[PDB]
Amino acid sequence: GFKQDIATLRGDLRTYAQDIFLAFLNKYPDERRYFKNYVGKSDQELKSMAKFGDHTEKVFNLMMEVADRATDCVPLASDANTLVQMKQHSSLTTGNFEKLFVALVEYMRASGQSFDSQSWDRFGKNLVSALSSAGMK
Amino acid sequence: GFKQDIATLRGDLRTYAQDIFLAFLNKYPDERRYFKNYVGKSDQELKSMAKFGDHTEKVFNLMMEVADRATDCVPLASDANTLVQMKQHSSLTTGNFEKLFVALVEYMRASGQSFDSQSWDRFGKNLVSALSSAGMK
Ligand code: HEM
Ligand code: HEM
Repeated sequence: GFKQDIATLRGDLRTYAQDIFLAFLNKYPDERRYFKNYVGKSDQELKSMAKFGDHTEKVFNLMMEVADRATDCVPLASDANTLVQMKQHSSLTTGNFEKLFVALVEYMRASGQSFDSQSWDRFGKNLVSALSSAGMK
Repeated sequence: GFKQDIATLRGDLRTYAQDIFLAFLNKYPDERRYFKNYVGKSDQELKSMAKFGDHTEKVFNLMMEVADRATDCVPLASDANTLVQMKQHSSLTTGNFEKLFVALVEYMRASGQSFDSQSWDRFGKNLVSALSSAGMK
């Protein structure tokens, strides 16, 4: 279930984080504009750039902490507030987060593995609700 | 405290994992015999290897999960059993684990960050006890 999926992802967090983040950019290529240093770089080039593996791992670490603090896939409002208030997220809207979760769920469904994809979709939906409540447009 | 420290480490895991693992190898250089291609290299050479940082991160990803699943610094027996049964750990004894935790605690005490080093000492001793209860020599 969802708690085991947090353990699966955490066990190899850097690999999964890079794979899901690239699935997100490759499904929604216009999102790459937010990461000016990733423009024009192949997947293997990105994995040679310190900030790429460090960015993706730190993003997914925080995602897993939010996921683990949730109850029945409902995240804490304080965690949504952290995400809205980050200076790096100041220009984003909830649709940017929707796209990330659509890509994450698609990745899990296409994976060899028994992720609880439905729970990740519901977690993403509940997180988007919380982001909106916390002020994200 | 210990639970916070798990979050601190996870928030910069590749850096901390490498630094702690290097502290272990430098304190106990003959432990390199269990690994491949580490001898004859300085810290910066190790960090630039293809597999070194990734290995440390997989180790620390799992270590942090074992810490997080613990209650009062007591690991789950099932986590000890997994560590004993891993083929990669087939030749180890509990003394190898004790040395890793001695180096980890020394690193935390010497760091500028406010770790609960005594709880990590206790966790390591409890992990050694659980590894022995699970059959490691
Ligand atoms: C639940 C979802 C998300 C989480 C947990 C998250 C978390 C983070 C974290 C922890 C950082 C800082 C990493 C560091 O210390 O280097 C960061 C930076 C950033 N985030 Fe997010 N993020 C999320 C979603 C998004 C989305 C959907 C976008 C845009 C489409 C985005 C755009 C950015 C940008 C542009 C940065 C700064 C990149 C840089 O400094 O190079 N984030 N995010
Ligand atoms: C709680 C402490 C430890 C944890 C959490 C841990 C975890 C791991 C993990 C996750 C792997 C890799 C599994 C894989 O992806 O293939 C691994 C491999 C390995 N571990 Fe440990 N380990 C610990 C302690 C130790 C100690 C103390 C030693 C020896 C001094 C050691 C020796 C090895 C070796 C030799 C490998 C195989 C490396 C390779 O072939 O690339 N481990 N460990």
